[PDB]
Amino acid sequence: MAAVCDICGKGPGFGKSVSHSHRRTSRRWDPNIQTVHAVTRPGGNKKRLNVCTSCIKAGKITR
Amino acid sequence: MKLILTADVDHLGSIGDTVEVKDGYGRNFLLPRGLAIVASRGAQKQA
RNA sequence: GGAGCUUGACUGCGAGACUUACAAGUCAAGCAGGGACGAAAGUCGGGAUUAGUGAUCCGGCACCCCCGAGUGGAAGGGGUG
RNA sequence: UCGGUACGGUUUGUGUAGGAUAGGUGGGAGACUGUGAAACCUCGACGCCAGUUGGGGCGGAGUCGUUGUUGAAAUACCACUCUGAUCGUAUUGGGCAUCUAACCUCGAACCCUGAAUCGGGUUUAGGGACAGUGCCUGGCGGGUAGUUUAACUGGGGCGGU
RNA sequence: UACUAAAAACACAGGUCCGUGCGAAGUCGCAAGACGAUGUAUACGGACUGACGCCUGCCCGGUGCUGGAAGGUUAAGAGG
RNA sequence: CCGUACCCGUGUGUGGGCGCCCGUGACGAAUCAGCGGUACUAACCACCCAAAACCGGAUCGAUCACUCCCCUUCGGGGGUG
RNA sequence: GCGGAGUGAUCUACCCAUGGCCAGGGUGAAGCGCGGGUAAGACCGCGUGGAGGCCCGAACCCACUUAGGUUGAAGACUGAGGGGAUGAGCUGUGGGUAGGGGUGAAAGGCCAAUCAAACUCCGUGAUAGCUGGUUCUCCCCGAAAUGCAUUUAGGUGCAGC
RNA sequence: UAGACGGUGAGAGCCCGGUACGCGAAAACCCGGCACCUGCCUAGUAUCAAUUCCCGAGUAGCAGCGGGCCCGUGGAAUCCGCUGUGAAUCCGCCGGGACCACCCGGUAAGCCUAAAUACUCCUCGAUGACCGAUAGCGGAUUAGUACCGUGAGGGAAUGGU
RNA sequence: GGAGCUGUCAACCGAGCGUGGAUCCGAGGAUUUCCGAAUGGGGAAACCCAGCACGAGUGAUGUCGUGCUACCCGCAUCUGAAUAUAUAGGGUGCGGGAGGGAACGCGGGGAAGUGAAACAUCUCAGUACCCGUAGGAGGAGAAAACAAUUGUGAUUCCGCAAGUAGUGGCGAGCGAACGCGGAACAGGCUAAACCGCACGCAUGGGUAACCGGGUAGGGGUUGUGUGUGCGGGGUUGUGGG
Repeated sequence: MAAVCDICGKGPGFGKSVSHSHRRTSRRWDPNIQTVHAVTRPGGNKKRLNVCTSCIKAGKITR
Repeated sequence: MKLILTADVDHLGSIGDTVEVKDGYGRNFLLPRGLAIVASRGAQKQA
């Protein structure tokens, strides 16, 4: 998604898309948001986390 | 990265030899099975 | 028009004036270096003259102890062409 | 599987020098007697009964430098051979896959919702490492957006400059 | 076409063509979510044409759009 | 307001009917021996679904050596096999 | 005119929900029965029927010609003749769609009396090489409308005066 | 200590309110004053080889795309974002404008932290070479009023016996 | 405080009070309808209609007076489904926020007209505007700072440095810091290490090598680690623990 990571407090980032003639217009950088299923512990109900990838690898880790 | 198994698997092997996981194949496959740990204080509780 | 031998189709300059809105343009005696041609005098800093070219910014290719962001370097810059 | 690259090995071309035709070779002028047996039909990446290098085995005691009449040829001891076929320990781009466990399901049933065709959880079936999405990216795009589209002039335009 | 144009324009019923296999394609939003439709190729979207009668000739070069692997070119990435 | 109504609810009294309640009636449930409908299922099969290595039967081009003959412009074209 | 944020569907365009309305005549479709015709059914004649984006024509809806209006009675109207009038009709209520957007049987028409992008507040006192305006007195001096260049020729920079 | 200012029938230190200066308070708020309550330390501070561990992680770095800096990606460091890949713990990392060696400064990926700083809806005190009813607030006068617009919004005029 | 007063346009009629201290002035309290975040539910804001619980009223409902009843997040507590774990949720009880105010602050998004004699980079401008969020101020702040050899030693703010170096379709323009002078001057707590208790998995099913520390016994004893919870410890660059 274009979303914002839950735990990481991560969010989008704005800026510019500078074509060759330097015509800069606004594109936004997004965090890499996947909708992982996060059990509390083995046996939980793994609800849903729009969480980034820098918080899939390390940081919070369930799935 | 070495880790600490619970059951012998054709990728990971025994419990405590040398682990060569594929970067995600653990927490999406192994850690639901309760057969693998992301090593934090496990290299000596393994002993 | 022809015949000889050559590279001045030079490096550093330049009094002076032509003209000029400014930019640009043009001539330039003569000064030195080191050359050509000539026995020498001298002439040669392109063609009988006037067109054949474009400013600036910006990159490029070489030479130079010019600078070199702690210092030695360097990249980058700088002058010259 | 195509095929890889580091590699732990059996280790590669009837062009001249011919018992002998081994990228270079070489701590040495056998790894002492201390090798995969010149006995048979010998028929293989060469296949050319010739092969220094040779496939299934040898009068269970000898292809020898120094019986080289050749680059010193006795290099399965130094080059642990270029190591062609690769023999398997790894890596590991692609080619194709099968699988499920991520992930996607307006496919199914149940639960607090019975106050519900939204939600969420659970089992369930299906896909399934695909799509989607993020960051990078080639293309394409009047679909929208900002803008350009000169002057002269005997009005302007056309022509020309 | 309020407020100078009522028309030969627009629409139409009819005809094709193109797309869509179904949380459709198309459209509105960035998305969810909607409409399309509680429809399902005899349906829906788009383009042209325009009851009906006789018919709709020639051209695939240009450009679309459609399907095609000898390839060349090929940008971030791999790479060194 | 007059006359006459209708509707929703409330309080007090009266009639009988019903029924809780002791009092009769409608039935109807228990574990145990027998047995059934065969519903259901540790095997398998009747029928038929479907697909496997592996032997394969027609498809062919824009595929590679064949060259069996064609003009060539150093390059291609027919057709089994 | 350009941008940001809003405000507007009480007019108008379309749509959604629920209601209302259309005098009066006329034409006579499908159908049904009858006399049938016809081996049969098609068809005719009858009766009944009551159909239509049917006909004429009031209300209602529009607005075709025309005269009048034109500092109107009226910022779009009036008189007479007009088209529609069971329909792709009119109309009521309530609601929905909003500005590069809506809606549009399409005219670039309507979106609150000026829509090829509404209106309002803000950037804002936009900006114009263009136009207009610039207010009291006298004394002295006193031009130019040429050159060159110019996206320049009604501007300007430099010179000239 | 009072000749500020304003009023009174004119131009008032001495008529009035006041001023100069002095008093001024229950309660409130607040300045602050002492005692109570709570908050520590029952030496390892020193010197010691340095035997060992730690000094803030998907973070720093590096590559990709941007932002930002005088620095317009240029050759650019420092810093910040998003995406990959992805570290160490002092003999580590960081900076010193690419980068490298030596030399210096500091130890990021925890947080907190008064002052000087700006500000004016509001009350008090004051002043003006500020305006004096077309001025000055849009608003002296029932003012954001009447009126205008559907709405957002616009928006006056009006003082003197 | 002391003689009038009954606010005013706007001055008219009333009818009253006041020297027992009135009007009047300051501070504190009570009352404080209805709407408005508006919050019981609804709503054309200022109105419609309720639940429970007290408390009136009628013969009896109807009626009346008072209080709570919104939502969300956080916490305490019972709870705990599909399904057992257990969460999701689900009651309960306290605590909180919400909305506004002229500006000033920080974080994020972020134009255009304009200028560039056109225009696109650039400007305009981080501007207007938009969103988030608090404060009496905010932010920043305590060196992973500058400096270049004599170094200074948190931040902030004012004057210069300076229209300077630079940077710019090197156009229009944009433009620091080094460094000095000043206002003021304040530094601290943490995490990491380890030591200590606790739960829960691993460990022992004990012989464990450890019981405040030294030898000898000594119960054979929980010695020993882990996922966290808490208590000390520690806070630094002359490196520090």
